[PDB]
Amino acid sequence: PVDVSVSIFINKIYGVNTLEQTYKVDGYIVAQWTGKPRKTPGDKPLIVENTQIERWINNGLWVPALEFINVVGSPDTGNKRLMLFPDGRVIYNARFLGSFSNDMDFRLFPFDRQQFVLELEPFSYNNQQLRFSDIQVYTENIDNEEIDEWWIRGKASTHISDIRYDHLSSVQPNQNEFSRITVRIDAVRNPSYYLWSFILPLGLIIAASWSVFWLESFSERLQTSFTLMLTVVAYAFYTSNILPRLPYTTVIDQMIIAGYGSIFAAILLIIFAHHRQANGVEDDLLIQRCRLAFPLGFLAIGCVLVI
Amino acid sequence: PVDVSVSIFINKIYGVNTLEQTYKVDGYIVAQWTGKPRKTPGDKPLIVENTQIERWINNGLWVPALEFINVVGSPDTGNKRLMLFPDGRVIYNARFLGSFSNDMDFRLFPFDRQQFVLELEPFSYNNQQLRFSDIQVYTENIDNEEIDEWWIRGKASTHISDIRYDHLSSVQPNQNEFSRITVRIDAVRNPSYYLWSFILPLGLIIAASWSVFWLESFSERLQTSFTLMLTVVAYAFYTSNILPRLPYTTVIDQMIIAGYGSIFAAILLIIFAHHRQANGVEDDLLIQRCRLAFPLGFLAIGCVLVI
Amino acid sequence: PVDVSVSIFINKIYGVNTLEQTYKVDGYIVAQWTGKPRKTPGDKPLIVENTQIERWINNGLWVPALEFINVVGSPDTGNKRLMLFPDGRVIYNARFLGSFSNDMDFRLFPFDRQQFVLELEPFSYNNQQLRFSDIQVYTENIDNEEIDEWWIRGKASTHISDIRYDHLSSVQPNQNEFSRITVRIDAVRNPSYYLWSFILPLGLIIAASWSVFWLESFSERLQTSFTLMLTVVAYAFYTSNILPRLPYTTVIDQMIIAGYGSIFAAILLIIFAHHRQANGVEDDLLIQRCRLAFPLGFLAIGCVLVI
Amino acid sequence: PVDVSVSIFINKIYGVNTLEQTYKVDGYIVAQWTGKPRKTPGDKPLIVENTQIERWINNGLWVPALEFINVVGSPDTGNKRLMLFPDGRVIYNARFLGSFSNDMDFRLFPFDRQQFVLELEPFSYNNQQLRFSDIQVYTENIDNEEIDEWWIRGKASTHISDIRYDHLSSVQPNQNEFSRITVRIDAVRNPSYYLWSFILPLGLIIAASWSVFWLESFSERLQTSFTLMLTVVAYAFYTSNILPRLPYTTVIDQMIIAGYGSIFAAILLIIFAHHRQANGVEDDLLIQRCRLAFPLGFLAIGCVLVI
Amino acid sequence: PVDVSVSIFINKIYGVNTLEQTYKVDGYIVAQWTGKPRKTPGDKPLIVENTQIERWINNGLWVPALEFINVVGSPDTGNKRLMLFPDGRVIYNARFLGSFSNDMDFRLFPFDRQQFVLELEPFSYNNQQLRFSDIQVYTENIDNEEIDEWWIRGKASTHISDIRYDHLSSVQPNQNEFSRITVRIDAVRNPSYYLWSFILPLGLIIAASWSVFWLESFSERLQTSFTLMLTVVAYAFYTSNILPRLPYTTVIDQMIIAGYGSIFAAILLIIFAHHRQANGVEDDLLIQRCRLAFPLGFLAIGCVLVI
Ligand code: NA
Ligand code: NA
Ligand code: NA
Ligand code: NA
Repeated sequence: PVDVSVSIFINKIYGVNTLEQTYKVDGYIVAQWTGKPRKTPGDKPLIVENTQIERWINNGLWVPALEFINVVGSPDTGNKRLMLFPDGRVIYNARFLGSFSNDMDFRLFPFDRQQFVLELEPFSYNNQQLRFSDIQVYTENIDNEEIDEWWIRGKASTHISDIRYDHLSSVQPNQNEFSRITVRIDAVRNPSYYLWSFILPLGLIIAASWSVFWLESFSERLQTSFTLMLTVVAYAFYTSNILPRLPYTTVIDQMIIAGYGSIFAAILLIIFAHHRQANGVEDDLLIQRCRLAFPLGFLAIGCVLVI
Repeated sequence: PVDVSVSIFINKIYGVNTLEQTYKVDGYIVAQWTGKPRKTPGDKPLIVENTQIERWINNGLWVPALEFINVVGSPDTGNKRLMLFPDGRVIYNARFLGSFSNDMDFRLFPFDRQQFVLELEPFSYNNQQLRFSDIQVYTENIDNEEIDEWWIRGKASTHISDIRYDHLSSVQPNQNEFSRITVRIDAVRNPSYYLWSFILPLGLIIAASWSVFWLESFSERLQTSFTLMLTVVAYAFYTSNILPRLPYTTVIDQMIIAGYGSIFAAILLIIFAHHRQANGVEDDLLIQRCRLAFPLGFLAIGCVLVI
Repeated sequence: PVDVSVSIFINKIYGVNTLEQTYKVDGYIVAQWTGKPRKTPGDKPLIVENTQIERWINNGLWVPALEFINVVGSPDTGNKRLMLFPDGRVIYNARFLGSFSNDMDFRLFPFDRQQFVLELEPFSYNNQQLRFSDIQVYTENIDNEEIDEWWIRGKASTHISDIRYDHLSSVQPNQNEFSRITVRIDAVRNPSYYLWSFILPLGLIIAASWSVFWLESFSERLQTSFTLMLTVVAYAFYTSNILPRLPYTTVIDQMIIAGYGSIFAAILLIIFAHHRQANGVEDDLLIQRCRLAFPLGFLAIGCVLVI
Repeated sequence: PVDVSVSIFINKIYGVNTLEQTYKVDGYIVAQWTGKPRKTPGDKPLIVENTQIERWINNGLWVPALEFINVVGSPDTGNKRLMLFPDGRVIYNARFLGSFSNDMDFRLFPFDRQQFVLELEPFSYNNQQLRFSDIQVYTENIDNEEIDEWWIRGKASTHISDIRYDHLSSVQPNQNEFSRITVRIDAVRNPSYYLWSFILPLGLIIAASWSVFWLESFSERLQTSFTLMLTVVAYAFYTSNILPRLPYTTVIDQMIIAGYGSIFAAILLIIFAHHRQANGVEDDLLIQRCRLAFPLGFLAIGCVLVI
Repeated sequence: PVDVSVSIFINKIYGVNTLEQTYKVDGYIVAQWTGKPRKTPGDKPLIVENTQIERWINNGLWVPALEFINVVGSPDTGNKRLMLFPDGRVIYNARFLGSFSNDMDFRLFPFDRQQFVLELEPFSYNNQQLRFSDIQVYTENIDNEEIDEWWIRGKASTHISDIRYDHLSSVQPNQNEFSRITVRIDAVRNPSYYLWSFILPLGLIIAASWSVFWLESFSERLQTSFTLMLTVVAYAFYTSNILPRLPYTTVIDQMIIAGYGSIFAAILLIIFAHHRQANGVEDDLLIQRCRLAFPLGFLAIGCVLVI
């Protein structure tokens, strides 16, 4: 086989699309293998820039096509390099930018722990014709974390495995196993803005909706509950415009549903309080002392739903 | 004719545009036919990478252009492969990404059952010069369904048919029939988020609008109805920003129209109740006992409109 | 001159941009002319696929450049074909997708009748060197109309005319007239969603704003009118997010302006009713019986503005 | 030097981006110069289509690169033409589409008067090697103005000037002056939709906020003022979604600020009216007769801010 | 080594993406080095336009690839120039447009001071084979500042440094140091629109929420506080649509949180005032005189949070 050493430099990770489960990765890829010796002009190694590699390819130089498995479409290739040492080894350097797909479980959204995966594999050559010797990912771009949306934690996990394709045994007797490189970069979301601007106003609004049982008349309680329901709808429409459009509920979504249920239960209990009188001579006083049990029940509901 | 075996690998299906009735499909396409034998260098088969296939094409190698019938514009072709076995058979491998168009009936939106169709056909060669032998679509990318917007159900349906073009008989005597491959991938929408965040708050809001007949004064009922109508407008504007912009009504749209009609009928009945008095000495009491018939009538309306 | 027969196939029409007055058309274009006879390899006609037409062009084969006059920018050309019959005639087949511009009067928006125009003309050759013999547009893609945003009505109108350019007489003595093909495809908008979700809630909201004169106190009428004005602003912001951003008013826009004027006139008449008393001893009763003339006046205003 | 006559045809002007201060222009550019005579095949002039001009360029034909100075990025070049007359003169025709940048003062937004500028200049050749003889811009596409967002007024102003670059004197002794063509196309915005849907509802809402001093109780005036402030916030959010995102205030922005100040001053004066009583025995009657001076003061403020 | 003088012209800076921490820069880049003398045709220097530089590159002319380090993806290269003087020196001129990445601290958003950085470096050649002699950035495009979103202050700071790569010592003994050019362009945001349309209505709304303690009844104070909370939610949703989507709080965000806390504290103090009575015979008068201490406490909170 042919041994290839891979070095991957990460410049930035951005553009996390939540519905598409994709994200953009910009950086360099370095590939280095060894072939038959050639006589470069002079003792110095010969460097081939962009748009001159194809001349060497047409002349007969061997170079493999290293695609990304999880990239969506084609990467945006910048400058590309091919440096030909006279002892025999060839170094390929290129710059890429593309949308890379992964699973990215977005449940528990403000406190996510999702890793970014770059999968690399030769497009054509199997384990018997092309092996990956080692990969050292240099994700050295680590900076201050308070201005970063994604907190890159730890170091990039690198692994080399063999991938066997079951359909390729129809045309190939024993050589259908491909060498693959997988890169794991674990990241944590910056939770400060969401916690300070979405979770806390939800708590204040839900306590405001708790505050309806301190009124003295049934009519005032009813119109107060309707205005509170309008407030919750307005805040739901406010948070829908900012939060990602993932196809399932997050903590903020369940908190909004909980506030909806709190207002509906408040309406039901105040109506049942008003009409518990036998002939209209009783007062709605015994059951309306749930002002110190409605928030405790809501806190129990929250403690159940968080855990 | 020339026999071509097609293998299609599906990597991901995403980007379902509802107004345009299109969707994105990313994956590989494998084509395999047989020609005259050639002497490859050595006993091993010769592999042609990207941007070297055109040299073989200009030299005289025959390769057909397999377009997608329902793709919109041009697919985003990634790496492409041409592997030339010495016994005679040629394997073409390429990666595509493009927007594929279909019918995609979006009535009954949260509980959709819509299939994704990939239609393939040679661009130039008819049934007498190019036949498709068989297709085996490997849509093996099946994962956990609770984090997927689209639930890919079952297995991909594959069929090979002959398509006859009526206009081509003006220039061709008897050979105007083209071979086509059609692929069906049935999917079901993930209904949990819509059911938990849109259907249930609609029910709570509609029950809140039912709650106006439990008030005691005509004026309070009127201002309560106006605040409720504002709530329904706010929630309609909330759901318009999230739901797709399809050109017809879904279940949520008819539920919003039903809430509009409920509030308008409530206004009409409370006004007619207030002025049913002959000289202002009667009380609005007989007709205002529709507090237990307005929701039953609405439930009958819902049972009629759902079925 | 040289005679060219054109066949245009329409696959889909979509992406109607209202502010830009453009729309996307995807389909095929077929051109067929006749030249000097050539000896194709064998008795069968020779077919030239994509990226091999340029070799024949450089070798000396004549082929004209048929641009679209009203396309914006460049069309997205898919696969292209050139089939060379041995008797002499050449058939050019290509697939296009681009944004085509037209007038598209969007007044009376829900009940529009706007035609989609494709204009075709040789880029270089005039009437004396290139004539269009006939065009038969095959817009055969006609389906069920209840799931289509645009109802394609009738058949495509085809016409061939000569276009004379006045500036080209400065360099050319008598040959400055170009042959042009114009295609008309008339379409009608699907009006069901707009009529059921925008026109009807406007009528319900305007009748609700009519309902303020049935109150009994001046203060209640004032706060009711202010809440109704907030409702109209909310619904205006709701319909602005969905309706197209054309630079002039549609029926919904004039209906919103009419509701604005209704609420303002209601405020003015209730204030003038309250202060028509000489010393505060009169009652606001004679002029407040406009509860059955304010909607009739609004209906007259609507009947005037619709016609 | 070499004389070049330029003819520019404007097809459409659209896509005015206000924050970026750019706009899209689609049309043709014609360039015509004269060189040494050549023997075309036959007496007829030889026409070079697209993708064959580069063959003539490589063979030795001289053609200059005419860039647009104010275009952003690269124009989207459609079909290009090169027609070679046998007497010696060469005509270059090409189609362009790109984003052109200008100043475009967007103060006084509904009644704007902004011109669209296309600047043209050779990329390489100075005044001593390439001169522009004359330009005649054919902006003949003039149509009915009631369906056009931008009213193209008058005729295109054309001027040819010499541009001297001060840095190029470091490498060039006396030849650093470049010939430039500047085109002015003055346009007026269509003000009907903004005036009918934004200015008039602002006036109605501001008169509604004027209407609070006709109430009889301090509490009713306070809650009415708070509901009016909510109405103004809602309308501000309504107009923010539609109006352009220019970095400074327009007439609508100052009108919204004026309404904000009107409601705040109303709150301050009603509170100061309620507590001007010495011991609560006086009535808030002398200062509350500003119902006919608050709108006059606002009209004076408007007359000052408009002029 | 080889000395290269760089001249960079800035045409416009726009498109500041806050979440991506990128921005667009359009302009020219001039590179000038010296090589072996060549015999140009005639005494005049020979100019190579676009799409003819590759012919000289294939023939053997040396030209380096100067990439931008911080550009995202590939720049949109317009026309490119190569002018070959006969004494030996070569001038390379090209036009670029791309998204350049930087840190761009967006804390204290309306009064930002952020610099735009362009980093330039040869793609292949180190300090021993390619040195940058000097750079003179001509950012001469300075205009009136009242219509500019970004106020370009001062002059562009230029610096040339050597960058040493630690990984390249594995293949290179002593030559792993690269020459880099860094350009600083400091800019100040235009703060007038934000200060006049966001900060001032926040102050008016917060003073309106201060105004609740001047009411006379506990119920009126409660419903007034709920309407005020709805107003704050509406204004929060209004400012979320316009302000950038940076992942942390700005001054407007903390002001909105402060208004939320003010309304919640007002609700808590009025409820505690109502129920401080021993048997309902006391009046809520001693603690309700915080009408002149609630705004002073808020002003102290603002003075603490601003500093
Ligand atoms: Na609202
Ligand atoms: Na919105
Ligand atoms: Na929006
Ligand atoms: Na209210």
